[PDB]
Amino acid sequence: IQFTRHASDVLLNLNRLRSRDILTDVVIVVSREQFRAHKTVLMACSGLFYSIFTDQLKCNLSVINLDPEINPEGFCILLDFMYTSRLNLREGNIMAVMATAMYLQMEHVVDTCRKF
Amino acid sequence: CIQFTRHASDVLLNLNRLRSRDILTDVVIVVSREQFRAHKTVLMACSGLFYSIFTDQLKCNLSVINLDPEINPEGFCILLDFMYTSRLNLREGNIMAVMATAMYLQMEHVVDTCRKFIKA
Amino acid sequence: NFDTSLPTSHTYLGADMEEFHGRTLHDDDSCQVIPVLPQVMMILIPGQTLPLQLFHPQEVSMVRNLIQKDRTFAVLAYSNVQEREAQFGTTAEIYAYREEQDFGIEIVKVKAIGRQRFKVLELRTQSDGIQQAKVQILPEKPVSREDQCSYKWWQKYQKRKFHCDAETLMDRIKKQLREWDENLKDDSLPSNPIDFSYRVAACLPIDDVLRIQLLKIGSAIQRLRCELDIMNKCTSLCCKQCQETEITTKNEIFSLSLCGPMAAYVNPHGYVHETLTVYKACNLNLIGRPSTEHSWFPGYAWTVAQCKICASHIGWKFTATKKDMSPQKFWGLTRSALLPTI
Ligand SMILES: CN(c1ncc(Cl)c(Nc2ccc3c(c2)n(CCC(C)(C)O)c(=O)n3C)n1)C1CCN(c2ccc3c([C@H]4CCC(=O)NC4=O)nn(C)c3c2)CC1
Ligand SMILES: [Zn+2]
Repeated sequence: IQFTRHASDVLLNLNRLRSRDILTDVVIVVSREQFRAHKTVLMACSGLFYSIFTDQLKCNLSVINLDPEINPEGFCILLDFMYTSRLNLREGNIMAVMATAMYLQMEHVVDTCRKF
Repeated sequence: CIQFTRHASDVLLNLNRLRSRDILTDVVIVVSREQFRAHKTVLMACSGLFYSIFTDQLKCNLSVINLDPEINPEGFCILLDFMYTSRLNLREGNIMAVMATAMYLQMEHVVDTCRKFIKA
Repeated sequence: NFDTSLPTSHTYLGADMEEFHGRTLHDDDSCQVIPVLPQVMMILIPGQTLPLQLFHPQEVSMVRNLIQKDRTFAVLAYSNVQEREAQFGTTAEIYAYREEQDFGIEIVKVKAIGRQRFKVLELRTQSDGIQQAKVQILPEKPVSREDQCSYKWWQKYQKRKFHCDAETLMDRIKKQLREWDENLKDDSLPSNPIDFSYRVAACLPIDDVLRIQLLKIGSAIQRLRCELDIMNKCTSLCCKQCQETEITTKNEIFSLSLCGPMAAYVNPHGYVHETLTVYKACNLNLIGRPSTEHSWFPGYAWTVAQCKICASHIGWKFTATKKDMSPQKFWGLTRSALLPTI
């Protein structure tokens, strides 16, 4: 047996946890702005985060600072896409979103951006 | 806006991959004198019982959780696998035990599926 | 002790809701095209409040466009769900609105109120999944309630008026409604026969076939007669999935909000329940521990209650938390999951 909506609903429940800031064990600092979340979810969506949190020394870090010049709006939108599988691209940010996805090693998102 | 109908399954697959290697797992559940290690966040996303347990400021700090001893361990394992893989392994030889365990765990849609299959 | 106006506010949705002061009535016996929402499985009666929380893209877009243009939509009284065919419906009007963005999620909270009844000629589905229906609009005592003063006074009234009825039927219905609620105050029930009949029809805990049969009636006196009969024949409520189990009796129900014994509430997932409040339930089993988030009755903690010999979901517990509250224990039950018996 397989559940058509189990994955989407589990993702929504994780997003509910994030919005309520429950058991969130890490905070990412991009452009001097903070975004709190869980390490497991981040490493499940990004090669960069997978590398960082599979590193036995860096996985203990509850605070992580990325490249400071990564656009904050792009990182926020990509985090929301991680937590809802939905990406709302727009004319005025697609380049920044693509650059941030490249930095995060999210190949499918970068490739999708290449098309638009 | 656009949608990635496989991204959620990919995330679940990565989480199951981490579980299979016991990476960042932070809780162990004891069912029928048998231990199963997992992440609290996933458990509370799939079970109301674990949601209540880990939303309780006193009990969330617990790293070891013991359930009702008479709950089927095989059903618990199958339900954990369903949590981590969107796949439920029902058979005539366990369906009732799985439904009972799901009711104990307060997993609505799982018990709904059990009822749907039992009705047929 | 509990305030009886609080539940009607539906505070759990959100205290800040953009609100609109307005009303629009279509000329009777006119022909107009109205949009209807993708799935609304309830026979909405004029004057009855309806809360919704919508999620779908097309739903949010169409309701947004609605509130921009005309602020009303249609609710079809489906004779049966699977066939999707119906011949009457009710226009609902938006009177409270709010749009909520939650970390990429989008939802819309809304509260509406029924206005007019109508007959549907035919309905056509446009490309974007919205259904547009062509539709023709259907046309429409002593200050003290002391016993003896009402007795001789009503005899005198009957003698004088018919020396050669609306008030009498309304009075008897009000007597029954008061039997349900001692605290009931007359000024709350409208004096206009039409509004009173609609309010009573909404309060009645009856199945949908009777609901539509009562909605089709075009005269206030006929509605009052039919309601009188139904009220004075209803015996008790039974689990829909057992066909015979006493969950509640006629005398156990007690109004707890101005709307009446029964009202409409909404779930965190957008599904709508019609809840009926009673201070005594039987053959119900509790699962879990008390919770209070998104509670329908502020100050009370709900616990799911399942038909214990049926394993089907029926209602809730609602135990008060503070120990100065009069109803330290009552129950809510879902009308959709139980049927009248006789
Ligand atoms: C915030 N929050 C949350 N946040 C984060 C997480 Cl992680 C999380 N997890 C979770 C928990 C428990 C699950 C579960 C997932 N799943 C999904 C499992 C899977 C595999 C499909 O994902 C499943 O089945 N259970 C049991 N739940 C929940 C809070 C409670 N809340 C709720 C509140 C009120 C009512 C009412 C009535 C009652 C009477 C009244 O007066 N008011 C009402 O509205 N009815 N209902 C239905 C209510 C539901 C639901 C959301
Ligand atoms: Zn039953």
